Amino acid sequence: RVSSGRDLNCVPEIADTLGAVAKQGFDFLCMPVFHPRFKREFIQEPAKNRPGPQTRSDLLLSGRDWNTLIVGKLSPWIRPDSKVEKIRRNSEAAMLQELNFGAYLGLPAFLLPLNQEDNTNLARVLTNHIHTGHHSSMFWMRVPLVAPEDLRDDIIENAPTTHTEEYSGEEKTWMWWHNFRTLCDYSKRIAVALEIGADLPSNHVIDRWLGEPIKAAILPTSIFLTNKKGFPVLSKMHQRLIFRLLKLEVQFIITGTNHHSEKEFCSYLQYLEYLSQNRPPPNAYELFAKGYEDYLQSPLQPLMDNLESQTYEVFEKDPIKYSQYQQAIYKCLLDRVPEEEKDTNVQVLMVLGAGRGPLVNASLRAAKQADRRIKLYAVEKNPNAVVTLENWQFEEWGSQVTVVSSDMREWVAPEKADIIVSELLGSFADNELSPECLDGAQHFLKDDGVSIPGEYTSFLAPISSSKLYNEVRACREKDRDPEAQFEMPYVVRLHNFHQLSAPQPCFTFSHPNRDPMIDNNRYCTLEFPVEVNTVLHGFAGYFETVLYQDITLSIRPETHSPGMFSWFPILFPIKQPITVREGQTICVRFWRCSNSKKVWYEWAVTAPVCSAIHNPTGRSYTIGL
Amino acid sequence: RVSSGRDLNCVPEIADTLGAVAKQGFDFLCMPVFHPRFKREFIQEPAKNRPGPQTRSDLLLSGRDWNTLIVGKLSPWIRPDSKVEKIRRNSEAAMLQELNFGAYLGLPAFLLPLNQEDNTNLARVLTNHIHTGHHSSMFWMRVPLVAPEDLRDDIIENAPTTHTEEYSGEEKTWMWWHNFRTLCDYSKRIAVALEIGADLPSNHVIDRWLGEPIKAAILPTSIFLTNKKGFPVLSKMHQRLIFRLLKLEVQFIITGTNHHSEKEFCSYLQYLEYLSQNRPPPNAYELFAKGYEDYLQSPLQPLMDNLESQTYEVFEKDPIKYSQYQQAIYKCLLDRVPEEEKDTNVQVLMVLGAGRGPLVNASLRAAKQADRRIKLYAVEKNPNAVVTLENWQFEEWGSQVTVVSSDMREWVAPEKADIIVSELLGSFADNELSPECLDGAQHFLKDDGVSIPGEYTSFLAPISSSKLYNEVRACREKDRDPEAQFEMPYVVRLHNFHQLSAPQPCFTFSHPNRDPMIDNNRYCTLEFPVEVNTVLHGFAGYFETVLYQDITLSIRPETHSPGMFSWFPILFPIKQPITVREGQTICVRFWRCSNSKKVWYEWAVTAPVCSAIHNPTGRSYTIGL
Ligand SMILES: O=C(NCc1ccc(F)cc1)[C@@H]1c2ccccc2C(=O)N1Cc1cc2ncccc2[nH]1
Ligand SMILES: O=C(NCc1ccc(F)cc1)[C@@H]1c2ccccc2C(=O)N1Cc1cc2ncccc2[nH]1
Ligand SMILES: CSC[C@H]1O[C@@H](n2cnc3c(N)ncnc32)[C@H](O)[C@@H]1O
Ligand SMILES: CSC[C@H]1O[C@@H](n2cnc3c(N)ncnc32)[C@H](O)[C@@H]1O
Repeated sequence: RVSSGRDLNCVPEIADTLGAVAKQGFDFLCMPVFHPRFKREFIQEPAKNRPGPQTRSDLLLSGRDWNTLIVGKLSPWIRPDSKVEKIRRNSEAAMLQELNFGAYLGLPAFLLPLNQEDNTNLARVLTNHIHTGHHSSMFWMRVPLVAPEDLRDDIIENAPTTHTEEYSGEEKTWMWWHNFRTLCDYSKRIAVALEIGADLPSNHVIDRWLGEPIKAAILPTSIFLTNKKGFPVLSKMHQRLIFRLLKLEVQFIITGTNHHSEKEFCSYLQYLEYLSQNRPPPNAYELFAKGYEDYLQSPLQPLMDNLESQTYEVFEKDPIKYSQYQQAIYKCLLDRVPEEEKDTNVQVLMVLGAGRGPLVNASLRAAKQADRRIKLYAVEKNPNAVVTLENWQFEEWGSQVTVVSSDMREWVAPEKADIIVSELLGSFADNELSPECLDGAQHFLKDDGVSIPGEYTSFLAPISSSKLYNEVRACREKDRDPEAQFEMPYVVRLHNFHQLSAPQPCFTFSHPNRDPMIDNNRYCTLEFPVEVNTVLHGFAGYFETVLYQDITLSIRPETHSPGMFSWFPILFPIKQPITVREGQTICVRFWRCSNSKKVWYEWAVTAPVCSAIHNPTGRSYTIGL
Repeated sequence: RVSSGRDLNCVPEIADTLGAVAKQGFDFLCMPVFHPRFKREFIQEPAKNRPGPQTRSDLLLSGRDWNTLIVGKLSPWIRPDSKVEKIRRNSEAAMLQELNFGAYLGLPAFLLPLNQEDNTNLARVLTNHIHTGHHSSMFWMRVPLVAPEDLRDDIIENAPTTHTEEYSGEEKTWMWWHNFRTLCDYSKRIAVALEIGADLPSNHVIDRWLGEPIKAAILPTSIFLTNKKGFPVLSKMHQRLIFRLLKLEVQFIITGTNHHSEKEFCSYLQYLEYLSQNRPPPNAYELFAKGYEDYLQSPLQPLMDNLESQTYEVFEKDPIKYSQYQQAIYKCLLDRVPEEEKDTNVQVLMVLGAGRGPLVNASLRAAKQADRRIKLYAVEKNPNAVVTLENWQFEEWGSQVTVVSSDMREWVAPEKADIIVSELLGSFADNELSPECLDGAQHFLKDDGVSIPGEYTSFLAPISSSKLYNEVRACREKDRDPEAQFEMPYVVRLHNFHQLSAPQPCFTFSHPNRDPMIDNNRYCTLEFPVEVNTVLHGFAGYFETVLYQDITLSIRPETHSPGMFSWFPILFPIKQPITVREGQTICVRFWRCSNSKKVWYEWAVTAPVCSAIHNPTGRSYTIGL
């Protein structure tokens, strides 16, 4: 169930070593390419002219074995950031040699340590290697939760351990990582191998690593406790961490000797498997969403575009949503028609944007459970969907449903409606121009008429995700602005990220709109209190909607409708990441803009530092009217 | 074994129709989306306001069934290129409607006819649809081998059939296709469904379709003969055509009613299967190459780049090549050392570019079968490969082989060689700078010394491939010249192409070179007699090499070494396709250019029309010294 590897720094026979590792259930082996102690000279004679082979032969394994089962390791003597110029130059040449041999073998990954603050020259050499030749090999930066200096024993008489709470100082290993990857310009080839220590740090120090590209989690054998049976186990503190890591789907590496000598080495792995099986199983959301983690998708535009059959199909596959619509209409019918007027009053319902007719069906179910009379119109502009409606209407519905093939903003209604029902909401509520459409359909609502939904609100929350930032970056395309990808929202199941502050309401719309000169343009300033250090990369967007009274739908995490999986979150990126210190406020500004042809969003960060205004005049992103 | 479909123009029940088609062994079904006779008005009242559903519901099949099993068809009444303005405008609206419904359903393909010369407005509407929304749906242009007017029966009294040999006129259906796809600007979404007739045309008319994107081959039931048993079969003429088509891996569509009424409809398909099984099986080349058909790859540069382990691995997997090297060295040893000097004379061999040591081994085998003494040097610049050599040398070879880790152009030899052996040849012979390397290694050859290979020649041949042209086109990348992809060669297993003329020698090199001021720059003019009409898209490159005397290696099709699969052909594209009439000569000019840092090729067509000079100053492509 869980993908696991073995870290060794001693391999006397490469073929024999693998066999043992494989027999114990491990999937891969982290090991050296050159002997860790085999220090090499490249400048000074005579040692530079050392004869013989420099390492093992590539022939000792199959190409496939190298490609899938071996993870390389930089030699421990290689120190590119040494103060001694000789050691620097030698380590440079050695690092390139080892990396080049890694590429030669076609290794899937290669481990490099981050065990100090200054890794500038290390970064400079790695970046040079990445921009030389072609390879898909990953680089896993071995970085500890807690620096070695900060988890040493307090056994030096004239050098006591820091017994002071240093909030920023305890987060120092993240800053080592942050600086390294910034120097390397967020290479997608560079990821984290997070080394877990005996004493876990404070919670903030761990939360630091949320939204970071963690590919591996190194577990020393030393951190394992022993149970009554006499086999390796972990603390409740470490258990919760592994449970969190299992959600990120990282690969667990075991390092160090067998301290549980009486038992096998598989026992360590068996415990991780034990934890893997013993977790809360995926709900309807997590089961279905499984696969779309941090996958960027363009926001749907049902007005501008005609949605395909299989786009409507997946919408209809959300029974929670339509049961809510059914219940909303059911309640509205009872409120509008009393018991004494049950069979005198026929309510005129109008589904505005009927699609393949999930609402029409719900409107029929609602009227039947309420026991009230209704007259349905099914307005739909998409002519491909109208084919479905009319086939259904002829076969099933009948003359009670009048299928209209038109734009709701154009349609000349032969009758005014008591209720209008619509499903024109996206991930950011008004991102499908629901305001504009329902404003133009407002005229054929009765003066006392109802709209379902009656209200909707969009929410924003600042996020830190070096993964998602790096994902957006990669959406650069030919023949357009080099930074257009940062000035447009994305529908994405947010997974590897950190929500820096609680969501706050951005834009609200009420239907029917009774404010003279109905203006759908908006400008909203939000101040987000941040209680951690972090790197803002964008803003997660959510929404809530009031269908009728107490019947609502929501994708806001704290009020999320349970089971519903129709709407994924939206993401508004920023061009450049922004540093945020603990105590500082992130201040974002959001505009909703429009002309006669388009609607779009602009946005800007104003605190703690200013960003550029994103998407001015909808240059990078517009929503078609 | 063979992928087959069924063409119907009558589907009374879509669910029932599929079942029957599936039961007969067909993989998919070509069928209408709207009723073929259901003509629709879009302008004039009252018929434009026709009520009811316009076609069947998308719900009648599953999303997956639409996506994999159904191929759409344009309605027969739709004529976008009609002379009547009303019919034009109506057919425009109808064509878009049908295409849009195709996309809605998510059909993998959609058939449109090319049954006349002028399909300009048809092309204009299709191109508009392709550049609207997003879809991966293919468009199969139904185009006959022989136009309907040219295979009609000679039964009109006052209108006799053309009994004149019209070379250009018999190729008219290709010109219909050519014009259509040119208007549509070689869209990768547009392909050919080639309709086979009762009477096949002349051979030239068929050869016309070589190098065209044929995705389907439509076979009417009418073209099938009947055997003694009373079951459908084809002529020997059609058999050879199907055998040719099976190499292209097209999908065979059966159209028309069952003329073999007494038998099942599966019999037609069973015959295609019968042919599929009864073909010449793939040789060592075609077996291994299977997968790389028309796949563009960058030419390897072993000098500039250090080749990976698995790149050397695949080279070593060609036993025919090294057996030839073994035999070449074997012969040279016998010529250089007489029988009386068997154990007095030790020949100094030097493998220049030893890799992981396939030649060294061959040199050992050669000396053993010859029974002569040798002293080996193994010069190799790639330090990753030198690791393999030294491990081998310590374990197996010993002190007889002296592994040198150096550039051959730099290495100061402690002894002059009797033989130098090299493997520095690419697909175009000198494309790996074998001349430059062996020139710089020439000094440590004895005055009477031998080089293996002693000579090599490159060959060129003009080709027509709308597939390969369209493939190169797609290699456009960000942040470089928009047409850089056309000014660089590609290693490609040429499959869907047409060789327009016989290969001719381009560049030749001899080693050792004894011409004063050894200049490796070249300029070659080639005139290729073309005996067909066609569209030149580039130049296939091959090579031959003389290892010693009569021992050779070759990838030139007519003298190809049997079994050898180390070198694929090279392709030099041109920016713009060039029309060539039958009888005209294609005149190409090739330069080999260099400075102190780089070597590159430039090329230009001068007849029948001029092209631009490709790759001036190696702007788009250089080979690193
Ligand atoms: O967020 C989304 N769905 C989440 C999802 C869940 C499971 C799965 F397998 C794939 C995707 C869709 C969507 C999908 C793909 C690409 C874009 C989008 C998008 O803007 N959505 C929001 C959305 C749903 C919807 N329903 C009706 C009317 C308007 C609507 N607007
Ligand atoms: O043409 C080529 N090989 C054909 C091939 C066959 C089977 C297969 F599965 C994949 C590829 C290689 C090649 C492969 C890939 C990408 C580029 C090339 C290329 O320039 N080649 C020519 C070549 C072979 C070679 N051997 C030794 C010294 C110099 C050499 N130069
Ligand atoms: C169920 S997703 C929203 C649906 O409403 C439809 N729709 C959106 N805008 C309009 C409009 N202005 N008039 C009619 N239908 C619309 C879309 O085509 C889609 O079927
Ligand atoms: C077998 S592919 C050609 C081999 O020759 C090697 N080679 C190419 N040019 C030189 C050179 N100038 N000196 C030494 N080896 C070379 C390459 O590194 C490769 O291993």
